Amino acid sequence: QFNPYGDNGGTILGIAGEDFAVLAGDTRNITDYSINSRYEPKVFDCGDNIVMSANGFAADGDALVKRFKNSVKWYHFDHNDKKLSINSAARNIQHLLYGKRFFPYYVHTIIAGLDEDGKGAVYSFDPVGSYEREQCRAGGAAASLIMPFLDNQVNFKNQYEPGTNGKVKKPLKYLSVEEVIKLVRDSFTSATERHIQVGDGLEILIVTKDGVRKEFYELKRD
Amino acid sequence: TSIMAVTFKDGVILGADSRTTTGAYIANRVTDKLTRVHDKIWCCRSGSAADTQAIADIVQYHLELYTSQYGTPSTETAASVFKELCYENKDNLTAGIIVAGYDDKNKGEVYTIPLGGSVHKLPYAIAGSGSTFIYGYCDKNFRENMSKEETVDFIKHSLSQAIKWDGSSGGVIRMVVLTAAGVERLIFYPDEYEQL
Amino acid sequence: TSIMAVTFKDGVILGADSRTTTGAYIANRVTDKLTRVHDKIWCCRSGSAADTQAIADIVQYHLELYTSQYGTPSTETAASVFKELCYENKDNLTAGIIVAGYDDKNKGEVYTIPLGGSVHKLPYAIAGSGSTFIYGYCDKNFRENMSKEETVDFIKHSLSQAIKWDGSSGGVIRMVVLTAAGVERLIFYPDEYEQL
Amino acid sequence: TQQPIVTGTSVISMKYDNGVIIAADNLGSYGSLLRFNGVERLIPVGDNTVVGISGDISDMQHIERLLKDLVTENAYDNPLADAEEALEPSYIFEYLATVMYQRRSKMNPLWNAIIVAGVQSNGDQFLRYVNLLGVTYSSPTLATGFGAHMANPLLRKVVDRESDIPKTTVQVAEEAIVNAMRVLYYRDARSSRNFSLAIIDKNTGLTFKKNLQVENMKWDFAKDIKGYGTQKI
Amino acid sequence: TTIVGVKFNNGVVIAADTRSTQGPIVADKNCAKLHRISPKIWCAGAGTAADTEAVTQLIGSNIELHSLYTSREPRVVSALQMLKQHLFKYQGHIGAYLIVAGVDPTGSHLFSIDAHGSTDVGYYLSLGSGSLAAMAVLESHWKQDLTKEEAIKLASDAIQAGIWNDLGSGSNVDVCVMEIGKDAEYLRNYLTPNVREEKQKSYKFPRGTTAVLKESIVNICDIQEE
Amino acid sequence: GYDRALSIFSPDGHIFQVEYALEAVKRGTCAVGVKGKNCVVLGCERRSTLKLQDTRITPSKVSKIDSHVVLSFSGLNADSRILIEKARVEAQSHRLTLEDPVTVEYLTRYVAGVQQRYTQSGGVR
Amino acid sequence: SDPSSINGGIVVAMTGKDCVAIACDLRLGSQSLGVSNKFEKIFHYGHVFLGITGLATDVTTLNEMFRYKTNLYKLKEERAIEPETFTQLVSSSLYERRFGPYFVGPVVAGINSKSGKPFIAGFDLIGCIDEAKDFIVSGTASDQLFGMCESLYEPNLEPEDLFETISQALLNAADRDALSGWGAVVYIIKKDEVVKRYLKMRQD
Amino acid sequence: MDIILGIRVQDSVILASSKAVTRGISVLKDSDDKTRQLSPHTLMSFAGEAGDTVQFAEYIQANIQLYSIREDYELSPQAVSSFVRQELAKSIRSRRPYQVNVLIGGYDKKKNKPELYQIDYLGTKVELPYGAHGYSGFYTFSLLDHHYRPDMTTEEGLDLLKLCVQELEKRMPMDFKGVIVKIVDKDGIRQVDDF
Amino acid sequence: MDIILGIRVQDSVILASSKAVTRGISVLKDSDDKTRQLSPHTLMSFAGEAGDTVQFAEYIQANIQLYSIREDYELSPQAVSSFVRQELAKSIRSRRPYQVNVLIGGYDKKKNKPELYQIDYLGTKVELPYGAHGYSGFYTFSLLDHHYRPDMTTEEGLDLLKLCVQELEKRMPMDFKGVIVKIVDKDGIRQVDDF
Amino acid sequence: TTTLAFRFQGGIIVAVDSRATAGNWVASQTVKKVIEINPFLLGTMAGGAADCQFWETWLGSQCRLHELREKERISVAAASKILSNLVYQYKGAGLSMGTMICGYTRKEGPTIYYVDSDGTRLKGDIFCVGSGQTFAYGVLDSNYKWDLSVEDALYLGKRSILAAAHRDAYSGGSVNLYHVTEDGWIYHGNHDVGELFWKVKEEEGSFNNVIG
Ligand SMILES: [Mg+2]
Ligand SMILES: [Mg+2]
Ligand SMILES: [Mg+2]
Repeated sequence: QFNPYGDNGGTILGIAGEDFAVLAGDTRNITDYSINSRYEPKVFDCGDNIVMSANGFAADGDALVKRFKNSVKWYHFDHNDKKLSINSAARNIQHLLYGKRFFPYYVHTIIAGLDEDGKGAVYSFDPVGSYEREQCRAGGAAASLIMPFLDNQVNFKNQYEPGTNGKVKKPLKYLSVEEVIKLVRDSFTSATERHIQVGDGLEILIVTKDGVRKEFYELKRD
Repeated sequence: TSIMAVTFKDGVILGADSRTTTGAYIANRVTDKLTRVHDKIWCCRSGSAADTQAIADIVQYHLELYTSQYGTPSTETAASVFKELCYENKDNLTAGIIVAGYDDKNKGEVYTIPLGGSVHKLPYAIAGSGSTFIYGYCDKNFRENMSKEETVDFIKHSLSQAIKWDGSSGGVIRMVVLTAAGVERLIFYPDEYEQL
Repeated sequence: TSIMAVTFKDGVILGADSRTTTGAYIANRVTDKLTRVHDKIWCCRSGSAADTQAIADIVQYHLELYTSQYGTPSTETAASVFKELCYENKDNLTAGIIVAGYDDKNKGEVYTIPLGGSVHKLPYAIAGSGSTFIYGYCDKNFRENMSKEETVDFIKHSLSQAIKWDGSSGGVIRMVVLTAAGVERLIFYPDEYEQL
Repeated sequence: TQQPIVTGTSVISMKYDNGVIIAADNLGSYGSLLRFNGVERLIPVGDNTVVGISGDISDMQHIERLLKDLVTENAYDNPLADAEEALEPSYIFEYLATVMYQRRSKMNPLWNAIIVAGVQSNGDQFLRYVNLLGVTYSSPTLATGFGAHMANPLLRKVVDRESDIPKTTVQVAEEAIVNAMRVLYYRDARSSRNFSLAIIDKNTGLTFKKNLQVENMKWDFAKDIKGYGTQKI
Repeated sequence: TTIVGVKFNNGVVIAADTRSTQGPIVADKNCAKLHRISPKIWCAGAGTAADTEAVTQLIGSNIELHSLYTSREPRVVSALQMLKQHLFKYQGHIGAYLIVAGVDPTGSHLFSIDAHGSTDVGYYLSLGSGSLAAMAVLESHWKQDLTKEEAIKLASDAIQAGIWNDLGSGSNVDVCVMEIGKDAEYLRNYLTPNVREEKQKSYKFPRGTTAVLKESIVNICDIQEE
Repeated sequence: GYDRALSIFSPDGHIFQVEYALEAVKRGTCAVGVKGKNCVVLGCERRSTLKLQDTRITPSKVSKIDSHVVLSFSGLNADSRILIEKARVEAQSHRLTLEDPVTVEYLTRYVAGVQQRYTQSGGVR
Repeated sequence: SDPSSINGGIVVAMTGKDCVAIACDLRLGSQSLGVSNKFEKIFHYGHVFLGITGLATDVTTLNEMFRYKTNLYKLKEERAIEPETFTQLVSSSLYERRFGPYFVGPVVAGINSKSGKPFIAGFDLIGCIDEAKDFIVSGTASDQLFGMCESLYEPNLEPEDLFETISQALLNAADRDALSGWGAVVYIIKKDEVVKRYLKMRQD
Repeated sequence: MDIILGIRVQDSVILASSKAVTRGISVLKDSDDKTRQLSPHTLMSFAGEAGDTVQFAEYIQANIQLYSIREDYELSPQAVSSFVRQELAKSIRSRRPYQVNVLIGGYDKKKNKPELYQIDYLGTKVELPYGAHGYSGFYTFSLLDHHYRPDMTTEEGLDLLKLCVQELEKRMPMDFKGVIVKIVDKDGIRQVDDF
Repeated sequence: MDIILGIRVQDSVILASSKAVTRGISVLKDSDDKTRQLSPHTLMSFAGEAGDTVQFAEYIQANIQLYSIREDYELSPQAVSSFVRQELAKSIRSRRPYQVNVLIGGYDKKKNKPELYQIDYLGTKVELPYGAHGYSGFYTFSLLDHHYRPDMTTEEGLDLLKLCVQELEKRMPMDFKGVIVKIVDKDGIRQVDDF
Repeated sequence: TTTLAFRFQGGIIVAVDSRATAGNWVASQTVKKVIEINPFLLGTMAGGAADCQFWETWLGSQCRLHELREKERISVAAASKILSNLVYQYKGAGLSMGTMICGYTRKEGPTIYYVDSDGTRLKGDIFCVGSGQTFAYGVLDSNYKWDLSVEDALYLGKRSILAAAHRDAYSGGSVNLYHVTEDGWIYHGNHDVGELFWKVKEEEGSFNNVIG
């Protein structure tokens, strides 16, 4: 019997800062125990200061990104070159996903950018289109390895102030872009050590008011 | 089924056994598996008898309508029409067909169309359940540009062995010779080919 | 597997390919499928490698203990011991074995033991997945009382064709000659037998 | 939904300093039966692209007809059909990738794995993969089926990352490809000795080599191997 | 898992990677897959890790008793026979896939063993999920009459191919060399090409960060005198 | 297993092993039973050759088989424990299957049956 | 249906400078239903500590089995069993049930009384030994624990620093697992003193 | 069978068990007592597969009664619960396991404390202030989590139990025909005949 | 849903239907009215698969109300029952059939006679003195076979109905939370608010 | 998941947890399970997250079109029926929903409709849906009165979700409260269950089984 779905591995991570947002992902593509590519880009600049990644089954992932990029193009045509805001993009992606409710895109989608007040924004989607604005979201193979670490080091969960013994929480102080990138790199380095589908390389797309910047880092190739 | 087609110096010859089975019961012991789709384009049928009879009837219709408009079709064209039906309806068909024909420009040609609906042009072809047992024999004994008498012997000996080992194959050996001279039918009985 | 054993004027010769597969992967390309259960009683193995290696080891043990008590066993006796193991454990085994041996009283003998565990004494035998493609060739080319050189050629040509058509078969052609003179091992490489 | 009947095995490929190389054997298998021995599975499109196909042969012949039709169609009302508006490797791949994903989305796939190898207008090397699921990816080396498991490890020793491509000559690359084809013949039960090889170079164009054979094989060591454990004779 | 065995001039060498998995998760990054059956008979195991270890220790134990009973140094063919018969009896349910190598008074030997009980002989062998990557290297660089240095090089290169190309294999290369008339030399972590880079940040917490409900001393000592 | 016939007939029709078992009973401390109109009393002798005995923990001569039946004995002390254990198990088994405690006669018939069995079984005294 | 995730729970162990730490959650459940918040999963036989995750009936059975065996060991050997030796006993005992196994994930932690060397080890349900230098994880949130330990851990931590590291590893892993939590315990083990600390955590 | 509840208060353990027995289509009985006295100060209620429940309970009862006669001593609730757990842990890897879940309520005369043990058919034992088997806990635990105090009287325990049964009668689809309630304290075991 | 009963007496038809709605584990409602008035002198009760019951009943109601307005005339109970049967007989060979069983109680003003029709989801229609769907008839028909008379008053019909409900409450395993009872006679449809 | 809604003197209280799981893995602790259909109507999320999100914001669009066409606020009866009729069309295809449509109009007063993906549409006073529904029902049934104050009703809804969050493994994270009046709904904050549990334990004296 023909199986229309597959699993290409991969792990992605989106974090929203005070006036910035990062969307990171490993560059390794796999089937079963084989490596297809050590560098296959998975996070994409979609225009209008929006970055996107659709992780899981790569064929569906490429199809969805392609259709969203197309949606941005036609939004400009139909609405006098108006900038597609991150919240409007998110609602639009819900409809692209739910349109195939009974034959779904087998992917976990994350988009990142800035909201209309210039503050960092990340949105997260399930395969059939349910979505949420979030501060912090890992997706894909090693999501379960990364999220608990982020709860602890970004949101300071289970951390209290010394001397008070559980009475006063550690205050939630804002993180810089340099600080966030450190946590992203350590997240993927740790995931690479313990998950066989994570490795080769890490590509990070950073979004500010100035635009979209890229950073690349080597990961272990075993 | 044991079917084959072999090109030779003067053209091409098709060969077949005459056994049709329903399980272990021989539903017809004198079947004609060599089928005419055009004057000098014939085919050998293997697989489901319903399917291959339905396909051959449609091809004969297509080539009759081709002839009325564009004149005599090539063997390649006949093979293409067979392929189109076999490829596009692969989910619903169980058919293995060998197409053989004689042109004056191209002379003798053989095309085999297996289950999937692919086409393969070959100097000779074998098919059917009985063909498995004569891959060795045919590969060792086939030569290009044989005479009519040599090719008749090659097919007679080959199908003799296929019949001997395959329970699904048997009866008489039928043959059809395609040359410039015309169309000749041959038949060989058990008492002849069993003693070879 | 492509395996065979052929009796001739001076005794018997066993032949085999050297390919062992796990699906489409060739797990061993230089396998020795010709196995010694007694000085001049050997066998060809086909089917599950675990099963046929386990059976051959038990038979070798049985014939070693037979020899210590009753002297050299006959080829018929060796075939019987193989049969007993294959028949009584038919539910749990996947083994197709050809037994070949040389006595001075009986000379060259060949016994084939298919899946069910039946025994069949024959002038020659073929087995393995590749044997299907050479039933025609072997039946047409086998003669009784051939010479050593003729029998080597018959096996070389036969297994060449089996290898050519069966993807599960390949590598080198190994042979073991059993006569009054002793035991001789032969090997033939691809560059030799592919051009036949 | 179907099942593949007549099938072709591995296609292997890699990039080098001035272009790309691709290779595939000439066999059409019918299960374990090695049925058809003269099947060409590398199909050139113009003088800048070679498409290598594995899997179902009936579907391969269909794709071959689509590519032939694509060349015809591109020439229609196109004065620059043999110049600026000729078919690029990237155009040919994207078209095939579209077809493959559409067919899997109707639950009626073309049962193939495809590698498109070529050189673009600006001299850039093109090498990308697509299969029956519509999955696509690129890499300095690409291989299908068994090739993915056995050829890639050998080819990756020559070009391990992007920066190794300018350091790799056409002689070193072809040598690596030919050795990989030998290894596949040793170890893949659905392979043949006969194969085709194509080189697409930005300077010397398309070189298509037919009727190549696996040579320099090691078999002599087989004579010393006896039994499966304890046997000495 | 990637494991190989290579014959050379005066002996045999075996090698293995050091990654053990539970699905897609790496359980141990520096696993020991080279097992000792006897001082100069070593084997490497792929498949169910408990089985390869258990079957090696059982046969190793019985080999030691046999060696004491017969006053002879153990033979590789004895380990092979005992391993295959044990595995055949259990009809493949004991999931052990082994490459058995060693030196004894008869000479140097190299065998492989499948879980169902079948054995084979060779000059070079590979097993595990990375066996195809390893065998590609072996089929490309193996020749007759290899030296000790050449065989170690070829064996580790074959494991590296598994490490870099097979997701089931990774981390380090372990090697064991068994030469005729010498002690077997076990080279644990012969290659270490996968050390983790320094992290960007220290995650040492301030003391008192964790909220505590109760503290108590645990009595690990036995009942006291007086 | 040890199958030797230890209890056998002699020419005069006596089974000596059974008769010698009675001699062991003759040696044991005296036990007495008396039933009144609405009670039964069991009296037992304790030999005073053993002082410095701890009477709290020393096995008592009368044993409860169930809450309504008691058993006393004369003879080998170790042997009596085996009969007492078997009787206690049978008492609970009877309650489990019949849903009624044993009658005194039934419990007696069981213990007596065990004793008889050990007079014509091989390998036992 | 899957026996290893009916009851839920986790165990983690770590090494430090002249010390070891072992910790576990306190939940026992029947799938979605939380049944007990006092189900401790760490036991000790002399100075050797054993954590066990998985099917709770087997957790209890194996504790009773190893108490049985280590008591007989002590009577015959006239000394307490060591971590290295006990590790082999756990492995042997699990493998004897090869084709009808206990559905558990044991973890051993302790300091050798003669060499002073810190020791930890982990097992699969059928006896395979994982003897890591750094840390061992087990249970329904083992993925989460691997993620925490791999980033938070550094070698040669002092006892009171190791406490903070292992506590934060457990807590944050448990909060990303539905079947773990409902309280937690941490053992800090030195050569001749062991401190036990109950942690305050969310009760959902 | 269906609903069995338990609550341990200051000085006693209270067990409540449904009265219905249903053979598929019909309710064959509405006065069934799903409990057995193991010893004067230990009571066990049970629920699970038909036949196996009573067979297991009576088997345990026989064994504890045998121990009591042999030693002239009542085992502690903890000791009885351990014996029962081992029997079920043995049973789960048998040819045909006992499909039986139990609650054991006992008053320990040595420690002068009530004790409640919950054991399922796998041999999973926990000591609890209050417990249940099946779906009973899904309806009642939120009420017990709110109102329970360790210093409750027996009368307050019965009142909290009434609130639990009322919630069961409201939201459960099955008619379990009320409950039989029994109290275990220092004076032994008694049945509340009006509930 | 669960229990629906009907009885035709001298001068009226009485329909009784359970109040419970159960979503698997919990009873979500205990006051549900499983009936629709099709016309002033025709009432239909229903039971079957969730959603489909109300969807079918309201669809029928809309159609009969449409007919009433178009013709300014009330269809006879026989005519309404035939229309309903055809809809269900059509439905059973559809892509997704209505899984709904109904009772139709009506008073024919032309013949001055009460009429009760029983129709299952297949479109199987019968006119009866008394009827039911599901397992309801298994418990109640032996009582109705004994006590029923064609000349019964409405009060005697209600009393016989009470005896039926009491037997259901005794022997049925499910708690159906009582019944809503409605009477259909020459004056129309009314609900008995104390039952 | 645990979601509830109940009618009382002061309108409707809606209370939900915040946890989403994929098997044993906790995907999110910050899920918004109350869908703000419009300023006057609320819907709860249980079953399929997407099915509930998608079709209830769609419902908001249909309600907006209704009031544009009819120049009048849509009734809760009409709004709930648009949704139930829609999902009934899809019956068999595999939609998963269990939701409470909540509103307060002039003609109806406070109204709650339970709407289900099998087509069920039930009007009622108290509804509770999800894996922890049984736990929340217990607290609700024993403390519910029509004459509850807005303050006490808000607490009752908060306390009932806490009960479910404690016992049900697949419920937790935080509690979201809403109060629906005739002039629209009013949000009453996000309450972390971790902090809320200890606060309620101390102040109320409940959860004596838990050590704090
Ligand atoms: Mg690797
Ligand atoms: Mg025949
Ligand atoms: Mg919870």
